[PDB]
Formats: sequence, structure tokens, C-alpha cells
Amino acid sequence: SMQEEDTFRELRIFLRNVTHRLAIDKRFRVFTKPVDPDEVPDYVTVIKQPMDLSSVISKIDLHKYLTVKDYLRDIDLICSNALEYNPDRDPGDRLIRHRACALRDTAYAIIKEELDEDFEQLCEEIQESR
Ligand SMILES: CC(=O)c1csc(NC(=O)[C@H]2CNCCN2CCC2CCC(F)(F)CC2)n1
Repeated sequence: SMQEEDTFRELRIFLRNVTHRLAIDKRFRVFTKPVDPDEVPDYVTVIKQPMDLSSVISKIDLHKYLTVKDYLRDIDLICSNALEYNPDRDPGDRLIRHRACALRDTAYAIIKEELDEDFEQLCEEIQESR
């Protein structure tokens, strides 16, 4: 309905705002764009399902997220991909893992602080009725 398309538009506006706040944070620059095979050859062969914040923004604009949980699944994938690709004790690996955990925790804390829980439930219920 018109009331339902209004709800999904508000969700997209909200998810764009959260994603932008993540993307301008200097800690998360490694997560803002896809990994260049020129510069990281092993990546596209260790990580079967790439994800980054530019790809999240494109999915929002393609109406691919109908619930906050669907969005957080791709945030969780950015983080779990980073932990999986950087398992070593090397300080470079520990640094990326630290930032990956901070990206995940920051997204969750923004949602917990600023999203109404009745709003997420409305999104769920509209979606389960389709
Ligand atoms: C998207 C993703 O998960 C990803 C992309 S490259 C990668 N990690 C690396 O290539 C690790 C591998 N082991 C050796 C050290 N490397 C670089 C660490 C160094 C940390 C600071 C920095 F600013 F990030 C530059 C990179 N991970």
C-alpha cells in the first residue's frame, strides 16, 4: 500500500544514514570499497562472498533490504569476512580484526540507540505478509 511503501522508504533513509556514518569513519576505510585483485590477489579466492559498504549502499537503493535484520546480515558479513581473511597474529591482521569488530559493534549500537523497535517489527510484519 501507500502506507507500506512509506514505511520502506523511511527504512531506506535510516539505513543510508547509518551506512554513511560508518563510511566516513576513518577506522572503517578498508571496508568502504571492494578489494582490488591487483593489490590483494589471494582475496577473491579465500572470501567466497565479498561485501563492503559501497555494495551495501547500492543494495539499499535497489530496495534489497526490507528489514533491519537483512541489513545487519550484510554488516555481519563484512565483519566475518574480515576476521576470516585475517586470522594471523601479525599486527596488520589484528588491526583489521579490531576495526571489523568495531564496525559491527558501532552499527549495532546505532540501531539499538536510534531505531524504534516497533518500527523494525512493522517492517517485519509488512514483509511476512508478502
Ligand atoms: C577487506 C579485508 O578484510 C582486507 C583487505 S586486505 C586485508 N588484510 C591484509 O591484506 C593483511 C594480511 N596479513 C598481512 C597484513 N595485511 C595488511 C594489513 C594492513 C592493516 C592496516 C591497514 F590499514 F588495513 C592496511 C593493511 N584484509
